[PDB]
Parts: sequence; structure tokens; C-alpha cells
Amino acid sequence: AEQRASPLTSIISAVVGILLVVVLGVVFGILIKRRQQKIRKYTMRRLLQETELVEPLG
Amino acid sequence: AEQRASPLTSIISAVVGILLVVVLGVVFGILIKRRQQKIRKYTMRRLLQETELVEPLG
Repeated sequence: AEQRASPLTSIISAVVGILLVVVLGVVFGILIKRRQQKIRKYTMRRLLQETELVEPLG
Repeated sequence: AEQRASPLTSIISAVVGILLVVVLGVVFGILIKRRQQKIRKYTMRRLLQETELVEPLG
């Protein structure tokens, strides 16, 4: 019938969904671990890029 | 003549790729803005003087 019934398309949509949730889950946990009694001062490291705002070319 | 030649499959793979990169971008931006509003803002204010170390004269 007209009913699609695409198996692959169904898997691709399912895979991605979990993929996005996985990638993040890893990033979130990573930050926490590096946060739990771990001062990396990442703020300053990223702040060095702020100078670009007050560092024109001419 | 061609191996696959699947237009949809090509779009699904392209969409996801950008999708994952998009979601993250939003998460990263949020955190930053969530840190800039930290009670330790004073740190940054004083950090602006650090540039003097990497700001030599002609």
C-alpha cells in the first residue's frame, strides 16, 4: 500500500536521537568531573579571547 | 550504474551532523554567559591587567 514502512529510515531517526543524547551526556559529565574539586580556571583561559574586543587592527 | 545514489540518505546524514553541532553551540554559549555573571566577576576585571604581560611595545 501507500504506507511507507521504511526500516532504514526508522533506524536512522532512532540512532541520531540517542547519538545526540550520548554526545552531550559525555560532555556534561566531563565538566562535572573537572569541576569536582578541580580548579582549572578555564574561565581565564577563555577570557584571553576577550582581548579581541579591545584589540583592533586600525 | 551508481552504487547508492540515495538523495534522502544523503540529506539525513547532513542534517544530523549540523544538528549535533547546533545543539552543542547552544549549550556552550549558555554556560559562558552563565559564568560571566559569576560573583567572582572581580577576577576578570583584574585579569584585564594581565594583558600587559602579552602587550609589548613596538
